[PDB]
Amino acid sequence: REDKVPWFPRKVSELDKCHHLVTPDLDLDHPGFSDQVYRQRRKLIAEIAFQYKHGEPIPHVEYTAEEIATWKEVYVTLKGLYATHACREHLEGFQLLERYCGYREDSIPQLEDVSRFLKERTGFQLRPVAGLLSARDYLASLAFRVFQCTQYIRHASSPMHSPEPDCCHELLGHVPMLADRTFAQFSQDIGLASLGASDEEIEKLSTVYWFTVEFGLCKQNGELKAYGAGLLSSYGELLHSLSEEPEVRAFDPDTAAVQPYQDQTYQPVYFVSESFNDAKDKLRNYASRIQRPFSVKFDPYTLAIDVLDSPHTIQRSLEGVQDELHTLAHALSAIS
Amino acid sequence: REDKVPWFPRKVSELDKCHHLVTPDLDLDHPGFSDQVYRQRRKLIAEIAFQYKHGEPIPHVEYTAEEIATWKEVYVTLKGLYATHACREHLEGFQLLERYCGYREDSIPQLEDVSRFLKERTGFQLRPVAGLLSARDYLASLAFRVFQCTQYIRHASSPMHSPEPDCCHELLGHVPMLADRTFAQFSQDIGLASLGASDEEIEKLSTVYWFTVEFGLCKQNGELKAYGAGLLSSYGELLHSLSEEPEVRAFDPDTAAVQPYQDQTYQPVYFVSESFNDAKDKLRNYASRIQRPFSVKFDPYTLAIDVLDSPHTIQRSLEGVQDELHTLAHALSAIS
Amino acid sequence: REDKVPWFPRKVSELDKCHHLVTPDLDLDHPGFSDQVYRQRRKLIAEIAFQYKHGEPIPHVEYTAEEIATWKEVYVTLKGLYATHACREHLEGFQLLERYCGYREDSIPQLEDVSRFLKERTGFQLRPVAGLLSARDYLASLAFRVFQCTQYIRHASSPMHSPEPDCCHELLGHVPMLADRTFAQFSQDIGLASLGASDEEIEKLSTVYWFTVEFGLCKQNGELKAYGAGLLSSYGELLHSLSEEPEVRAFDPDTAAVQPYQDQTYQPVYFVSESFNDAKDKLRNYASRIQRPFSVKFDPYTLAIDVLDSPHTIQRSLEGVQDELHTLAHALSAIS
Amino acid sequence: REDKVPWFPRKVSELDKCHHLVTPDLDLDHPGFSDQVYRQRRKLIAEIAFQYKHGEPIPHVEYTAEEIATWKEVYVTLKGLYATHACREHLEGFQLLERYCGYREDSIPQLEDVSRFLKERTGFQLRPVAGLLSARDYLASLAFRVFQCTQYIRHASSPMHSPEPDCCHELLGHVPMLADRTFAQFSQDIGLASLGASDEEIEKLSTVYWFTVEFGLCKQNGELKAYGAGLLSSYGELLHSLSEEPEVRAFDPDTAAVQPYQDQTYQPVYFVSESFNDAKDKLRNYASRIQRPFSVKFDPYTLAIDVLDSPHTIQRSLEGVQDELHTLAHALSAIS
Ligand SMILES: C[C@H](O)[C@H](O)C1=Nc2c(nc(N)[nH]c2=O)NC1
Ligand SMILES: C[C@H](O)[C@H](O)C1=Nc2c(nc(N)[nH]c2=O)NC1
Ligand SMILES: C[C@H](O)[C@H](O)C1=Nc2c(nc(N)[nH]c2=O)NC1
Ligand SMILES: C[C@H](O)[C@H](O)C1=Nc2c(nc(N)[nH]c2=O)NC1
Ligand SMILES: [Cl-]
Ligand SMILES: [Cl-]
Ligand SMILES: [Cl-]
Ligand SMILES: [Cl-]
Ligand SMILES: [Fe+3]
Ligand SMILES: [Fe+3]
Ligand SMILES: [Fe+3]
Ligand SMILES: [Fe+3]
Repeated sequence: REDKVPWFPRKVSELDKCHHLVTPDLDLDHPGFSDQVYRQRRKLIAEIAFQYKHGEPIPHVEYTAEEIATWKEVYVTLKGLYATHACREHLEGFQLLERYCGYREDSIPQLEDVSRFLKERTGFQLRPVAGLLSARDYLASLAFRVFQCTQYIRHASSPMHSPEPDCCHELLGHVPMLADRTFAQFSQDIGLASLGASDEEIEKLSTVYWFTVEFGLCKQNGELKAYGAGLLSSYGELLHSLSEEPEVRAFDPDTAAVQPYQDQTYQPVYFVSESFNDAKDKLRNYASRIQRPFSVKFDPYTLAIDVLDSPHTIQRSLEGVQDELHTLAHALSAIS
Repeated sequence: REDKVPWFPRKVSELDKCHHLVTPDLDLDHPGFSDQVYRQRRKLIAEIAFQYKHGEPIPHVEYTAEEIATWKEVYVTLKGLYATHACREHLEGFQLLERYCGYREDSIPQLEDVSRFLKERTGFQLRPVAGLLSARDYLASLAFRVFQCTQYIRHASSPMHSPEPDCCHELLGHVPMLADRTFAQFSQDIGLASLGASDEEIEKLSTVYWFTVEFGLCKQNGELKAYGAGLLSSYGELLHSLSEEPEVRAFDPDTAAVQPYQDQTYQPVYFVSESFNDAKDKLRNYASRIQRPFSVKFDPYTLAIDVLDSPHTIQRSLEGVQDELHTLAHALSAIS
Repeated sequence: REDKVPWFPRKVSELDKCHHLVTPDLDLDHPGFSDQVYRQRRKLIAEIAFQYKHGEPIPHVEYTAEEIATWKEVYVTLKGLYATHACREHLEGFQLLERYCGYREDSIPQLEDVSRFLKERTGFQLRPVAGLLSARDYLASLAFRVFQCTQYIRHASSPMHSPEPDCCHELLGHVPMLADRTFAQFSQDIGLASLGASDEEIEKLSTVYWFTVEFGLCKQNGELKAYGAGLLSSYGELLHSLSEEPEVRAFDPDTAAVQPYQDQTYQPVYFVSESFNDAKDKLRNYASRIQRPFSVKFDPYTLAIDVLDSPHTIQRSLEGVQDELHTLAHALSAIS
Repeated sequence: REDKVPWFPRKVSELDKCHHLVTPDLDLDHPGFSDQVYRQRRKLIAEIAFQYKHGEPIPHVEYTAEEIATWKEVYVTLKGLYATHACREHLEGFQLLERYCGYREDSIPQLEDVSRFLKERTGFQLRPVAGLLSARDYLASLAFRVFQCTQYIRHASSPMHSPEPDCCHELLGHVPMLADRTFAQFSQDIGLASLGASDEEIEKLSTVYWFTVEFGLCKQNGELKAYGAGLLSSYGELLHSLSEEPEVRAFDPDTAAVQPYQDQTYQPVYFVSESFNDAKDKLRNYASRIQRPFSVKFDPYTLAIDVLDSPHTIQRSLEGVQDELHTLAHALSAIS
């Protein structure tokens, strides 16, 4: 998109430039395309995204009673499928969100309280987004453990179906899995691999993401469970994903990277990973075979990207690893 | 101070409880002890500390022209000794503060702009503090790479001498070395080692800190240089520390831990470390011999402290280390 | 077989006690069961095994012209299938054996020259064995990178078929793959995992070995190839293993561990591993789920087994690993 | 000595070429220079060295009663100083040699039984040597954990003083410390660093060796103790090294590398290391600053030297390290 190696952010601060790329207003088919009070609600909300700068608390939004209404429905009815259809990671994270983030049916949660919660749990943070970002910019944000998150609710007339990602989909579909350590790392890895990759590689990556983060399945105690946000936020797709109707293939980064897909109707094919550690390993062997004359490694202390393109930059990181192994050597003597 | 193992913070968020412990108002000897306009200035300022909660931008302070005056003097005259008396780390960091943090003689820098700068450089952040904290609480903050920092200027009548640490001492004496990677880790290590240690161990640790962070010397290209904040912020002590008057001993954590010291007059003894990597190694072998039935390791993604007190918690950290070694294996193939 | 945790060797020297367990003389069906000159040849040969002590050069055997004859046939005719049916590891190793170990059609190679060759190539060594050892003792030897190897040739009347493993099967079927680094480690891992395991676990392990080391298949450039010794030493089984007749399943340690099998007729099922690094990882996750209150790690400097059953023994090994990471840190600066 | 980078052995097998470089027959001053029966004894013995090939058991030597006599004296009288003058490592190793290697006053031990013992204890082995090798060849042998060892006894007329290293000096002065893990690694490190170094670097290295392996002192429980072989095998030097007569300096690889020394009279200067781990670290930082465009790492499975001169060869070693960290991760779960 940019050069031989497209420009990519190296400082979390630079995500402020990877937002300049969106797409607004509704289509004919949309639930409130012909509601002017709602179109006003959206512009007001998007505006919080357009004004947001890395590092500021995320502006609260005062939700109207009907907005809270649309929320109460999406919530209650998905709540009912989770115990049977959701992966253990999602139940664990949804319970913590309830215990410390006021997740409940009569109140929409505020992004800043959720971001705070993710930060202390996995280091992930939210950034308010106006709606659908470029593939490269979205994945680039995942690289800093930053989730581009929508703040506006879907139109109240069709609470059970929402084309575009809304806060219901973000808060009930994505956020909970992001509270799990292994999943959080899997997500960042996808963004880490995307950094400065060709538009084609970005495309393959978006697709791996689609078939995992958005619509992935996993097996636990030999039962099949959803973990994809697009499934955890859709009453109908959730039932169908565990049914006998679609085909389910072993998750393999290369097969998934080229599996085509559409987005209006339910998925006819899904990929099951055996465990997140397993899909994480498979995904890294995959970005490994990615043509690149360097590699990147996240610096969690500075929220920066270190480019490893020489013996020296690799040695510098190695030192950090050697410090850590020292600390573990000491913990072994302390515990006897 | 607390129990068999005194309570210690495990979440950066908990530093909000390790502040409840201070000491205010001036003494007879102090430069503006008998200035009521100044005593008002201080109470107003301290108040920003007392109100501060982890995570909020640090309130700017509008400095009066005379305050900026006291600053212009401390600044200009120490500026003049740095090229000859300061360690390379301090010159490098002071230059970056000037290039990106508006360090200059006619304006006092604001804590929030400095904290932002440290965060992107080494992961350190500032927390406004009302003035002298307990040893345990101060070292406990260093554990999360949080520097408890004073916001008020010293009384304008004696700009060249300041008993208590003031913003001049913090911003010109400490901050610059904190922009260096190895020093930043050395500092956090001292706080990391202090966590849940006996009051006696805290005492030994405070002393190691005194003889290093506050008044340490190091050798570079076979010349002796200051890096201690108490030296980098004191015109007179700086000259004397490199003179033929005091005695300088090799830095050794055990000897320093029990070297007595006073604080009204210049130091008669200082310890020289060979390199910060060397003093860092010496200091970790030292907290290693510290009686403790566990060990701690910082989680930079969550700003938390992981207690390593069992094979399982050690294995969990090891996994993070194994992830990293994987990334480095990949960077080696990418660069051929 | 022994106690709560059966006795296992901890020093390579102790393999001298894990030989006391065999099985001699032929059956009706065997090619020279009714040849008394041959039965004499075997007893003489076995005797070299029965007398062998760890560390002595392996006694040469002067092969008779007919023995060399039986060899010339097995050789030449398998030689003809290797280019098309063998894995790259086997071609590479067979070429090195030819270039430095006098592998040729008119001379049977001597164990001591082969052991010497393996020692400098992968650290593996041969030990002369009288014929079929207990599962535990054979796998226990693999733990020290010691291959229990037969010295006697199969009866000259049926050169194309040999029930028991003979030197043709050992030297042409096993040895070559043992010259490959990854395979050598895979083999030792199986023995490492067997150490002090229950008889049932030994049974599962023998079976994993059967379906890999003895009859495994792998895929390379999307073609299927043999690497199992039982295949590389059998003209007929080799053709059939790559045919459309048997079924080939993905290699999975758990499935293979319980796949039944017979040994008189060709295999109806085989498992394909994707790469030896992949099967090696799969096999270690497998011995990981093995019930054991310790773990073992090989000490290559002393040819001993270190039992890791406490924080301290794990810390001791960690130190060796930390030494190595230091050496690699240095090689990074040296190469710039 | 050889080229831009002098040839160096990469396979233990190649030490057979690093022996072609010696120096025989006695001087006027020597205890039996004018004894023709003894000069015959030596030539016979040297001959075992000249004929020796890597890997063969070392030929036993049948010691004459007077030879055993000279031995009984050197032995008994040094035995008497060890409890008070020797480092703990030497006492521990001398006790093991007595318990398993028949070290006693009335019998000279045979090299092959000692080599066997060292091999199972630290991986070190002995190689019979005819007497004083070139610096590069001797250090090059230490790189493979091979100690070039003399087999002939010193002339019976002066049992208390021996110019050249004899088997008394080798077996009582060196061997015991080589049974200690840390010391064994320190010794190999010196040889590892010598590989392909300039003649000048070899010279500095020989000197570090002199002041450590041959005449080093260490401190234990705040007492000073000998560990240098030249001290552990000399009644007189041993007493003097711990006396108030010579000067003792902190061990520092750079200072020692250029400290001059003579060999006829006792040492006027010695260097004390704090612990072998400490001197080992100091020595590696030292070979680190050694001008070299690669680094070497020992392969214990093959007794070879891996040259790390590219990202790829470093990655290959890293993999071995990553395998090990995996094994330790597993031992942590097994022990809970
Ligand atoms: C939150 C909102 O969906 C966000 O703007 C975007 N999401 C996604 C995206 N692209 C992909 N592939 N997947 C997403 O979830 N583009 C941007
Ligand atoms: C910034 C201000 O000096 C801060 O409150 C404190 N500093 C220090 C302290 N204690 C020690 N030992 N050293 C300090 O620099 N107590 C608290
Ligand atoms: C070399 C000879 O085949 C050797 O005695 C043995 N081989 C094997 C064995 N057991 C198994 N499972 N696999 C072998 O290859 N028992 C002992
Ligand atoms: C064992 C005998 O002393 C051996 O031949 C050699 N020893 C030594 C040597 N060179 C040094 N520097 N140190 C030794 O101990 N040259 C060869
Ligand atoms: Cl998992
Ligand atoms: Cl440094
Ligand atoms: Cl492979
Ligand atoms: Cl030690
Ligand atoms: Fe989504
Ligand atoms: Fe200070
Ligand atoms: Fe076999
Ligand atoms: Fe010597």
